[PDB]
Amino acid sequence: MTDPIADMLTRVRNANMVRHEKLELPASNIKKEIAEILKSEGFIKNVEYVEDDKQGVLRLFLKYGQNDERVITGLKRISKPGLRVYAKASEMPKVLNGLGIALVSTSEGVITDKEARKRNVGGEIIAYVW
Amino acid sequence: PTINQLVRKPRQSKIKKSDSPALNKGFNSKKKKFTDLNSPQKRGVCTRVGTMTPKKPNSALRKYARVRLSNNIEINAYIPGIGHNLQEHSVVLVRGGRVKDLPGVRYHIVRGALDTSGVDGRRQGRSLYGTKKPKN
Amino acid sequence: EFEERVVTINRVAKVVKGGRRFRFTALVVVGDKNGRVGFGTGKAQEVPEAIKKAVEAAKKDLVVVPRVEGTTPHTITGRYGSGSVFMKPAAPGTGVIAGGPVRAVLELAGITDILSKSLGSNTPINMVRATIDGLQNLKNAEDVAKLRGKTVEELY
Amino acid sequence: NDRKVYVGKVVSDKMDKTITVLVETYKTHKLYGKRVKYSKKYKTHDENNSAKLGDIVKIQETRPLSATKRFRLVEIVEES
RNA sequence: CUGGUCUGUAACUGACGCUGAUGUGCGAAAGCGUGGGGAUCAAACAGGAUUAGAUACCCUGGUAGUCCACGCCGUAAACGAUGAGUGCUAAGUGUUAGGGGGUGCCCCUUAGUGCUGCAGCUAACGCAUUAAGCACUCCGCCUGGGGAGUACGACCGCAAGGUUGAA
RNA sequence: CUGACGGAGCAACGCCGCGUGAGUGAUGAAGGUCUAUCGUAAAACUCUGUUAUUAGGGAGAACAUAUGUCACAUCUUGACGUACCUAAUCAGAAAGCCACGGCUAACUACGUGCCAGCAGCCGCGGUAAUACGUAGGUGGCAAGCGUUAUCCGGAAUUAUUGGGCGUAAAGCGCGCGUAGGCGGUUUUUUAAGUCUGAUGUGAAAGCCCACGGCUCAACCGUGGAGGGUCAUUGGAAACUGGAAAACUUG
RNA sequence: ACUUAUAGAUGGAUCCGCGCUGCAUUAGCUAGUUGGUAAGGUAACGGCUUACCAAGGCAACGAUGCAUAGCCGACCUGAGAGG
Repeated sequence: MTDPIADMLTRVRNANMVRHEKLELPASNIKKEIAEILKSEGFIKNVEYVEDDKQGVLRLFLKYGQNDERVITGLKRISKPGLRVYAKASEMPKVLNGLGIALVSTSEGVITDKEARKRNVGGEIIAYVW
Repeated sequence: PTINQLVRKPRQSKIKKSDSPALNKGFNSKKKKFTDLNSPQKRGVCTRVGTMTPKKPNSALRKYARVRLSNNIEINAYIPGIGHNLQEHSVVLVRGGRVKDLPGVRYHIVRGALDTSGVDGRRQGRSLYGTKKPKN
Repeated sequence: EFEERVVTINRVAKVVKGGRRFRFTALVVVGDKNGRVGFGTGKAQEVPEAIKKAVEAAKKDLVVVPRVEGTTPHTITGRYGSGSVFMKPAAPGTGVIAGGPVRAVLELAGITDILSKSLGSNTPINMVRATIDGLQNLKNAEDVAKLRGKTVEELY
Repeated sequence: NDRKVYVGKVVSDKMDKTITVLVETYKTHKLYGKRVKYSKKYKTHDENNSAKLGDIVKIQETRPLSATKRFRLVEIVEES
């Protein structure tokens, strides 16, 4: 339980393998950031925040689209305690030529892969969710 | 594939050994120990002629050469071609490595090469077992 | 018309209660120069019209390259077993790089402009699959945003 | 061009100020990239004071005025 | 005589830390330690017998051992050829002393096993609400074959012996 | 004084500056693998100076108390000091190519009856070597033929980018288990660091570039790319970081 | 055209730093290991010989031994890390 989000990350794609949703998951202050900034793009049925203390409970409720097909086709974290890879906000890579998105913490608040390119802010840029 | 113990403990490469280890070498007498050289060019001075019979894959007949290199060791050769140099005691230009189908021999002869010229029954080769001044 | 280039010409026999029976294993590439190619299981003992024997039954299985303008919009190194290929966008005059009969599913698609290499395998029974999966993971310029849930111009 | 605030901790000591301070830093190797932390030992000195059993301090790079020892600084954290 | 294991929630404390090369190490008959050492079978085989071909798997009997409370071990298909943190997309199911709701009547994992096997990956295969698949892990090995553990060898050590190491 | 630096037999060692044949030619013969092939082979006519008979050959460049009063200078700088050598210019040949099928790119065969023997991984002669002995050449070539062996992208057979676990060539005797790689939730006291940066902007011949002198190639140059936290330490506490606790059901 | 109070400078450098490779068939650690304390002196602090005393300084992290022993504009070269 040392990474409070770790498996939970790909549990999106390892829960919606056949587009399925029966998986309730635990919280963070970034499990108040992991599932809250891609609803910016209509990606979740509901994660509004975690409503408990002690980093509790949360319905994952992963929105699925109109072609029936994996909203999250595949997904990896490349940022875990035990894998610390820190880069700048300039050559943040091209996430499938920009087809994917990133949602991550920065060195000046909280941003996305829509901010690093136009704000020069960020630290351990995390993943490629698609 | 985990990187902690990777600077604690490293890995290897493959495992291969190069070609003709008792070749590319010139044996000392003053300081008695060999030279790791990989020289382009070299000589061959003769001790016998040599021939063994049992040949399966070809199943015709042809001999080879037993030429000793420097200062007391077994060094063995072969004459790949249709030319028989019924000779010995020569001073030549070495060819390094083995041609197909003879184990353990890695030492050969260039065409001409200061000892003889070659099997003079060739005129079309113009570039095989002795062939100089050939009309092209 | 399909440029009906012979893919691969292979021999097996079946050992029997007598003299074993040879055959010739083959197919044909069926190339619109738009991105798809299918195959016909012309299981027989004839070499030249196995090309035709695949032009017969090919159209059961052809799948689309969701073409971008002489290119592909996103980058791929997939494989459905072993044979893999790497694909990217590129400037529309680039020079063409390819391996086997995937000179008939890269040079016969709505791209032609890549840096495409076959990562690892490059055989008459892996180049196809390699490129087949490469093309099965694609998408047009207006549809990620819906299984996503926005408009696409909401990524940059 | 001034002189740094090198710091550290202490391990042991011998007769009449064979003093020392520990040295360490954040950095990595060029090959296989892990955040493994690392150290090397130094040579400061006092009358007898900066010494074992708790001397979290600072050190210097100056004229040693010393045998093969090198430092004159002690800028502390605390004691035990 | 003897612990834990814990099956139900957890009374106390308010992180009560994970692979674990320091150490210790310890682990199959035999090989090993007491003299007992025969209930006397089994090695050798005494011995017959053989199709053209037997000291033999065959055959009564036959000296370690076969009946062991004390020194230390370790090679085996430790063929278990499965290394251990985080959950997991149908759960039923065989059910386990013992049980969350309970009362020879229906049960769910806070649980446990073996699974037919959805679902999805791996590589042809198998795992599967009780996962080699996807995500954070360490001692690490592996990266075409021999020969090669033969020059030689360094250190443990009552013993099998190990445990090293270019060509 | 050079023996510091210079004047060079030049090794076809580097590769180039280009020169050794032309306007060519009706298919053109006396035909060399095959038995139409390289035959638009040939001849005998013409075209270039550029190799060769000579010639004058002066390419660079500024040297110097007394000359009159460190800016500095004349009555003071041709061994190679002959180059650019147009130069009329005859015809002053550019050795010879490999395997000789198909891949490494190649064309067919008499010799050859397993006697010699072909063969860059693949691979060939026992009575049609579309391999060999040899013979007129098409794929590359003309200062070039087969070989000599070194790391490069290729070798993705290092895995910093680009490493298997049951199975190639691979998983713990495990109760045990120091160092430490990793090492709960939330706020965190940190104000270091990353966000990145004001600054220092200290030169480069040339840099991520290009170009100008040069019969173009051997031999030189503007440097806008700041010289790579270098001469100042930072503001974002979202945290590996001087580190106060609380949560508890794990 | 002499000798001096004085200079800009020359190789350097008194020296600081990262420049500064491999051999685990080499950990119970060298007596100076820890560093203070000398008459001394090199354009140069000072275990640098000596000056005075206590080592566990080490400590299973490479103490130390230890084998080629120049580096750095060059060259073939990668897409790039550079190698």
